[PDB]
Amino acid sequence: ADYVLYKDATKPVEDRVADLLGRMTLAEKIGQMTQIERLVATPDVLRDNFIGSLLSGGGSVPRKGATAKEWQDMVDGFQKACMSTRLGIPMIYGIDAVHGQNNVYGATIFPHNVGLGATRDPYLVKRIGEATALEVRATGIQYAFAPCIAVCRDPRWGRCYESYSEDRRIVQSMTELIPGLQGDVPKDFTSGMPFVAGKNKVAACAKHFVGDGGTVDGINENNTIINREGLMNIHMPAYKNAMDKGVSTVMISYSSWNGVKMHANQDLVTGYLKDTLKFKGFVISDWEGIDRITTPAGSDYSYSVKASILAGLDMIMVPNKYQQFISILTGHVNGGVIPMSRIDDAVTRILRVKFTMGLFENPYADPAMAEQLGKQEHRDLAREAARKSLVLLKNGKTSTDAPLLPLPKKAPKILVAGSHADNLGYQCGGWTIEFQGDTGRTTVGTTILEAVKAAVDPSTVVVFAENPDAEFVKSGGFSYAIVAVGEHPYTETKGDNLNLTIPEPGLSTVQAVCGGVRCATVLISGRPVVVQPLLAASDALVAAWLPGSEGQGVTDALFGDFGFTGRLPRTWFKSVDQLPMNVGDAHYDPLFRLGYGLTTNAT
Ligand SMILES: OC[C@H]1O[C@@H](S[C@@H]2[C@@H](O)[C@H](O)O[C@H](CO)[C@H]2O)[C@H](O)[C@@H](O)[C@@H]1O
Repeated sequence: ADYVLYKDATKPVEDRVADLLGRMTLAEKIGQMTQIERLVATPDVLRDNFIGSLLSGGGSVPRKGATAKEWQDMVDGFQKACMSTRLGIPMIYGIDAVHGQNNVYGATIFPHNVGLGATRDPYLVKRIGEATALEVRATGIQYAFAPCIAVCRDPRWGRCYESYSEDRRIVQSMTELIPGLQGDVPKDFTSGMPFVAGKNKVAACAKHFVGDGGTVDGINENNTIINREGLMNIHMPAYKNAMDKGVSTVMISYSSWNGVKMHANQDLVTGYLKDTLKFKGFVISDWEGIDRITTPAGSDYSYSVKASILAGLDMIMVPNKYQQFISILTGHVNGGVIPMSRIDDAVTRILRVKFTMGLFENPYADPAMAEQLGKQEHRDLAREAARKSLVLLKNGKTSTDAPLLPLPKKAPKILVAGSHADNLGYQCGGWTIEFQGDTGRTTVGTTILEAVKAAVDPSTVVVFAENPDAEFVKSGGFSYAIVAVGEHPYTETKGDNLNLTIPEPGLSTVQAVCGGVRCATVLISGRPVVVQPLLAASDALVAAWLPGSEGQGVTDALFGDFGFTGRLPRTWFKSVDQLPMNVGDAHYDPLFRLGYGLTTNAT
């Protein structure tokens, strides 16, 4: 009697989309296009404004320490409001699950993308995508703002750790995260269509379109000083591979191409991504991306709305001032400035993702999935990934020396030292707990010190000293030392030291330690950093990047349970005065070339 085609799960997605679109008011349409922060959401807001999507920005959590069920209850409360509208269109909830479900207490934290590039293992990255989707679904969230497929062309960029590599081929290969997060696409799949397999997978997001990784100094306020190819060659290809793997959404960059803000760039968003690549999912803004079309940002929000929607963006991450957005856009459509065809295209795309992913069939969280969060099998995977990410840069001071690594697990006494030896926040880096990352024990995990204590023979005495002086080392009777130092957590605009030198004490600790006993230096960083003084001091040196919560991945290689296999995914500069300097540069003069890495064999 009361049949409604869009609510019929047996019907084809396109039919469901069209049936629903055809019923919607303009307010219902513009609501779909609006994404708001949970911090501004209430049930009445969500219902009254027919809101399409919610997000947690970095650090936007229901409480410090919240359990998976607490996250599920939050998301469900929001969903129940949305399902109570006239049409009952479920909202999609997005979050930066960029190295695991990293805003959430107790989530597995995977290595950041630069370390994953070092692994040269696209199947590992697929499996990480699979584990990440389960952990995101543990918390009731259906949508992850990953992968970042930036090709970072200058390591001074404060997001360079979110790029798999300066080499776009490695970036292309690591687009295998997408079918991990979303499921593998059907055999006969059409490139550009969105895909999510169902309730145990999440929608993905290739970001930030396009050229976010491009120069100038290093990348980071910009711009892309490059030209067409440049584009087509360096910054664009991985978006094609994302289309081939059915990425559901694409997020637009704050940056500009050829002097046109990407958030206003009709030629690339509509002409290229939609009309040439045949992208059929939805295009989302970045956070206040549209505001930033103007200078200063936010100084003509009317124009920001007009320019971004006519450029072809589908959903706007407002994320706070929803009233202004909805009002202005309504005014533009009522005025004829933005045609209903454009609104209908936006809403078609949003609904196509939602129907395709099963959201109308499973709008609510699965309580049985809660135990996926921090699940030990996922931690085992993260440990594998961290170990594979490590690049051995030095293993002996001279060609006559015994290799230091692998270290013996049995020794009378050993020293673990350095600012980064017992600091889980530093080992995870940015985008962890959140947004900027943080220091100390911010989540469940294993520091380098705890990993050493868990590895060594019971007879081995392990002594920790954060910053020991030279005498302490010389008098301790140590067999060897593991010293861990490096970068503090950061991002694009915060904590990003463009001299690329590690904070002190870091070098001074390595010098004090290595001056007294054979040492293995573990460098924790988002990128290559000035290294020669650390190399000169150290017997062995390992670039561990930002390995995440599973510090036993580091000890697994240090003590020879597995061999070192990681290879540099970036060029290691001799000097910052060289930069930018990437593989293929005219004057390519690296300290270590892209692909460099020493190996060991398992003991
Ligand atoms: O968290 C959602 C999106 O956020 C922006 S970064 C943004 C920053 O530009 C703004 O000034 O402040 C916000 C505070 O969290 C940041 O999210 C990021 O650029 C995206 O990668 C991300 O997915």
